[PDB]
Amino acid sequence: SLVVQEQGSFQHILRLLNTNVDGNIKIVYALTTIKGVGRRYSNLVCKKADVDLHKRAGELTQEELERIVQIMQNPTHYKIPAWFLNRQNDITDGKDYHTLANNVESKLRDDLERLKKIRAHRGIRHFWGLRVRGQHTKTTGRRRA
Amino acid sequence: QHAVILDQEKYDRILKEVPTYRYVSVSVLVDRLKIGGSLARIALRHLEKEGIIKPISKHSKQAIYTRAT
Amino acid sequence: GNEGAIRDKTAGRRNNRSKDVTDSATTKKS
Amino acid sequence: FTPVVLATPIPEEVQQAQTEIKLFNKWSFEEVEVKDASLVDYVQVRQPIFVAHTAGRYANKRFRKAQCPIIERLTNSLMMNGRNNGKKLKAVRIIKHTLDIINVLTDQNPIQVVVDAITNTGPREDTTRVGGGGAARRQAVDVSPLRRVNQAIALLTIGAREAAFRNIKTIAETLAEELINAAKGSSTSYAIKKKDELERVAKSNR
Amino acid sequence: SAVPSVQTFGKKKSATAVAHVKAGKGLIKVNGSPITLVEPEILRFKVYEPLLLVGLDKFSNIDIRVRVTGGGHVSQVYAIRQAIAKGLVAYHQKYVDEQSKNELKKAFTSYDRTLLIADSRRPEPKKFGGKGARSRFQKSYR
Amino acid sequence: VLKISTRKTPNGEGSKTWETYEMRIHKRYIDLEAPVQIVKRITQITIEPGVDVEVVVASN
Amino acid sequence: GTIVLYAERVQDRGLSAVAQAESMKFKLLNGLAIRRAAYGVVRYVMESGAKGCEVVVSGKLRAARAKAMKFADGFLIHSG
Amino acid sequence: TPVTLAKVIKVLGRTGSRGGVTQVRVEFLEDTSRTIVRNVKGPVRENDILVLMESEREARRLR
Amino acid sequence: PGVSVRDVAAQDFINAYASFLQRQGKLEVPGYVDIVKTSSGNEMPPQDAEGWFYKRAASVARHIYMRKQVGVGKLNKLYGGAKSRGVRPYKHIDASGSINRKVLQALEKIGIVEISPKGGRRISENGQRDLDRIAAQTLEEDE
Amino acid sequence: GRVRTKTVKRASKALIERYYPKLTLDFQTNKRLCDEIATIQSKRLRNKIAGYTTHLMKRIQKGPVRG
RNA sequence: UAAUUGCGAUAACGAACGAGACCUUAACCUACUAAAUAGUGGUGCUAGCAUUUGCUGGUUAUCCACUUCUUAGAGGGACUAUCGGUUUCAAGCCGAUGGAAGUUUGAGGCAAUAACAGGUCUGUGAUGCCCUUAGACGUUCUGGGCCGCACGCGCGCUACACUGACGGAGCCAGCGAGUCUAACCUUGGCCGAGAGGUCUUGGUAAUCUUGUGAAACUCCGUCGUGCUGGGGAUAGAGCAUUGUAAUUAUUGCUCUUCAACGAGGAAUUCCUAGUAAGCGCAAGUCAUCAGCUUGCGUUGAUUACGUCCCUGCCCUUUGUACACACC
Ligand SMILES: [Mg+2]
Ligand SMILES: [Mg+2]
Ligand SMILES: [Mg+2]
Ligand SMILES: [Mg+2]
Ligand SMILES: [Mg+2]
Ligand SMILES: [Mg+2]
Ligand SMILES: [Mg+2]
Ligand SMILES: [Mg+2]
Ligand SMILES: [Mg+2]
Ligand SMILES: [Mg+2]
Ligand SMILES: [Mg+2]
Ligand SMILES: [Mg+2]
Ligand SMILES: [Mg+2]
Ligand SMILES: [Mg+2]
Ligand SMILES: [Mg+2]
Ligand SMILES: [Mg+2]
Ligand SMILES: [Mg+2]
Ligand SMILES: [Mg+2]
Ligand SMILES: [Mg+2]
Ligand SMILES: [Mg+2]
Ligand SMILES: [Mg+2]
Ligand SMILES: [Mg+2]
Ligand SMILES: [Mg+2]
Ligand SMILES: [Mg+2]
Ligand SMILES: [Mg+2]
Repeated sequence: SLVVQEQGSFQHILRLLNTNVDGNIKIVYALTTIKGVGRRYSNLVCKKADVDLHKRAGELTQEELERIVQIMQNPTHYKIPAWFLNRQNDITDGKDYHTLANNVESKLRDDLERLKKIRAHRGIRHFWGLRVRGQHTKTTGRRRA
Repeated sequence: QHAVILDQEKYDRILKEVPTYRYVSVSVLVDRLKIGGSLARIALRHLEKEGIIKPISKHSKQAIYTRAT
Repeated sequence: GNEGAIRDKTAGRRNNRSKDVTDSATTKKS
Repeated sequence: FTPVVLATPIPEEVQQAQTEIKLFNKWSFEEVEVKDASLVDYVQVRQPIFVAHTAGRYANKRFRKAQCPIIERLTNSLMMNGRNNGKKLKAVRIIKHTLDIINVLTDQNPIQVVVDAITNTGPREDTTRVGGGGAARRQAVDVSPLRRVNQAIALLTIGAREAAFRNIKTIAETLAEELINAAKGSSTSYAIKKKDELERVAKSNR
Repeated sequence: SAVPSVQTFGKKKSATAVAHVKAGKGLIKVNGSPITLVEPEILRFKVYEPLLLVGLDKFSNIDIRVRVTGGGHVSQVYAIRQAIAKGLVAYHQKYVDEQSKNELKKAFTSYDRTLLIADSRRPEPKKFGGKGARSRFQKSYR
Repeated sequence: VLKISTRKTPNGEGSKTWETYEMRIHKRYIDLEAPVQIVKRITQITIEPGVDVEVVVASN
Repeated sequence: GTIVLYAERVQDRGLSAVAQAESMKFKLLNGLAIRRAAYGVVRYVMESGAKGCEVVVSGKLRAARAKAMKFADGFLIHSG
Repeated sequence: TPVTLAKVIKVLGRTGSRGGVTQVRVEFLEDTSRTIVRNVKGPVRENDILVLMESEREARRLR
Repeated sequence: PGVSVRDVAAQDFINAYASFLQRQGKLEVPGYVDIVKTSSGNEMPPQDAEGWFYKRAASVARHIYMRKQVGVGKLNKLYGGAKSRGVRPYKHIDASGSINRKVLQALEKIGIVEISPKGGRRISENGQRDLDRIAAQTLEEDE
Repeated sequence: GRVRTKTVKRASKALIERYYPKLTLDFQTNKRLCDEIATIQSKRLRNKIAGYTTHLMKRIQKGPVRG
């Protein structure tokens, strides 16, 4: 029975990773406003961070915001297995990563620039504007954008 | 919009208004107040602690509570 | 090869989308 | 009520309100009457039955359809639009809840509230499409006692549905509001709102 | 020893449903569980129904072994409510008496929702040219 | 019931007219107990064209 | 040794149209004609005790555009 | 407001050039000394009761 | 007067055992059990992070009870469900193995099951008593 | 629509014209008779026939029938 | 009448084909023959709960009995029966009673006479003629292409959510398929979040996969009118299975990106009962790949039981200069 009051412990919009996280939506889903974090990740980040899930974003301490922010830096340290991660075994680095925030279009643009610089097919596709995977263009993808 | 944290002020409403209507449901609370539906559902759990409202039909889809006694 | 490909202008998608569609693409009758 | 038992349970709430009398889910069919002639022997509320679902057959004789309870008919016309077809079970629940709701809103008798809204929602005289001569016209024919039950359930179970769409409410709830409105000519009802506009077109071109 | 145990069955769609009715202490069990627990939910009274038209006291002296094979969660329901009432009359056929037996046949057929006569509805074969038995593919002419 | 469904049309013209053929295979067994001669006998005194008979020793 | 070829005669070639089959073949591949070959064959089958017969030839009959003369006689059924 | 009850006496043929209108005749329930033909919309059988609006008119053929 | 789990409501029974299991401290719940979806089909992990593994085990106990010997695979299919395939038609896809298998092995370290002939695990005599004992306490929930 | 074909009627008019007082208004017995006094290739027809010549009867005993 | 199906009318009489009959399949059988590859009853051996004898399991066979459910052989069964109402009171149609079944009992196989310059020479070691025959239009080998994308039409898939989505739990089909000079259907144990893997295993099959423990569905919850967790296109990153070979992504898996779509204009398809619709499943294809067909069962209705308004067809009549027949 979470019929709970508080007086100032709640606060709408708390900024995380230079993003804008709504305080009225449940934690797990509140955090997903950020690029790079889906519902799978945010369900797991908040588990290791000793955070009560029944809460809304607006609640939770700024040390509980600190636990979650930090775990997202390195999930690989808080017992979060690599197959949960969105940049594993980098092409130019060889380690595991989970890119976040502004850094999503970052390494993504890079990758595309990688098979643009090397001038390969899947990149040439990207460049041209057309599709990258072997699907048909005869009949589909029309109306553009 | 609505309301999903007990405004305390809008907690006072909940036990001084629910014995008014004799059909209190999941959305009854939602629309005569401005709850988030999630806290309408835990309003029910609450309002049936030492129940202000009396139940007749409990279900995962639907909730049916009458007035007092 | 690809060098000519990626570096070719007048051959992208803009240059295609710019173009008007042939008026004999909704026509039959043989 | 002389409550025997045997080697297997069988609860007293079953024992009593049953062998004594076949109520609904648990409402009594008796003392509920069709509050308008002509519609009786079409609004089947007499021979009693517990749940609103039976492996019956009403597509062999032409009028054998009315000899089924308006209860189980009210239900059948709920499971509509593709997403809902062939889900009687979800409607029987949808319905069983609906009579409970209505019985709360207005005390009374919930199986009556149904009937009271199935009668006052059947369009007396309608509107046909006569040849008219090109830019055709209409004619104010009258309508069957079976069509005042058929099209009755029609308009209703399209009032509860069409409302509770992108709306915060449930079907059993809007099927309790829309069955209470028309259960005394509210005009807030969907059914009434069309019914008394069919009787307007009829009176127009006779 | 071998006991007086009538046996009948009931079907609806593909659902076959065996029944064993001897002289017993009263238990009425489907599959391996009391007839109270038959929880396809709403359809509960659909199986209690044979027990009320004819009075609960007739079942005080009989053991009911029912079991359902095939069909669906809803067909098994009717499949058993049939065999259950189809053995009660079938006990009176033998061990009891004709006159009393036909108050049981009369209690049910005054109310027959299949009960002791099988609803011969089967499915219909799909034919080529559409997805359904009657439903055809969408034709486009031009 | 060995079933085969195919198109009537060689090539693909006209309504898509589907036709299916059956083959029906009927199995059955009989258990006998009898000495030396009756065994090779029954195989020979009960033989018929089209009918495929077989006798099994016992055990495994 | 474990496979034996046997040879019988025939249940009179007015009852097997497989026999009349290679019959029309040889007749025409003896430079005959339609009606003489066809009425011929049929008269055999008719006087073979059969209830009826039908011999139908399609293709280029008088050459040019192809035709299809049907030469039958007696009693035939079709449907069941 | 004059609300007419009327038991069906005999069902004639089926008019409306479409076919969804049935000719029928009735027995005025309170004044049995009556017999009027009105045009119907729904599937009507004999016996069952109509509710006549402008208790006159009495129509014929329909298209 | 002789309670069998075949007398008890499936929702009730398996909601209770799953609670008595959880307050029996020692089930041996795998290290992960907070990252898995129970199947490849499902979209999210089980929403009751704490005691679903108990529930799951609590289902298998009743399920191997009203039976003979069930296997690892048979369970994967019992549990596996319908599955969105995006813009494609749904098909049934089976469930996790390392979940159900680990449940059975760690149901033997408590003694509710055991490897039987023919394959898979049977219910144990040590455990057949355990259910009928705790089912009864569900059966007497009448104050 | 149930219209008994000629092959039926042409035999009903045929059993009456032969074996009359050996027949009766009953269906079941007449059905048995056909097995003796006639020969019919299929069980269903047998009855189909039987069921017409028994129709005629019930109006033969009511006023003669034309042919 | 569904029918040139009949009653009848009759310068026609009496017949043959077609329709009907017939064959298949789905419905009834406490009547006949049987069953360890199908089931049940008792009985041993054996487990749990109460110990009230009992409720519940286990033993592929301990012993015996039986054929209700199961399988398929042999027949029984229905004839629109019984009464009533109508109509030349004839063929028939309607209604109520019984009955497993009473719309050709439901659904199919088959199916005349005549016709088409419909379609197929790319199914054929079916075939005429022309072509072509070693710089081969024969063949085989390597790579590419059939999928190439400003766009117009067709069939389809998933959706717009609350009668929903997600998470637990509940748990029920039928039609089917499966390895000899092999590698198919695959339980079980173990390993792995997964997709998979590895070690064994049954089955040439009512015997083993399989009770195909399918899905929609049901319940308990979480979410709450928010383009929201409805929706899952686009794309990056990683791991796996098929195959000699995966790039122009085969497929699968995991995370991340989260677009259009807020019920669809003029126009149009299909449909009358276990049907429509929703649902998933086997089989075809298949090394691999179904959003496709061919079938199956699950859940299961609103409306109609009529008409010629429309669009097609058929019959009769009438016009004709058409007969290569209103292209
Ligand atoms: Mg995100
Ligand atoms: Mg488009
Ligand atoms: Mg249903
Ligand atoms: Mg189907
Ligand atoms: Mg035929
Ligand atoms: Mg399942
Ligand atoms: Mg499930
Ligand atoms: Mg999907
Ligand atoms: Mg004729
Ligand atoms: Mg014929
Ligand atoms: Mg056996
Ligand atoms: Mg009847
Ligand atoms: Mg041509
Ligand atoms: Mg070609
Ligand atoms: Mg192609
Ligand atoms: Mg097509
Ligand atoms: Mg989703
Ligand atoms: Mg679900
Ligand atoms: Mg078997
Ligand atoms: Mg979203
Ligand atoms: Mg997603
Ligand atoms: Mg990335
Ligand atoms: Mg396949
Ligand atoms: Mg294809
Ligand atoms: Mg003329």
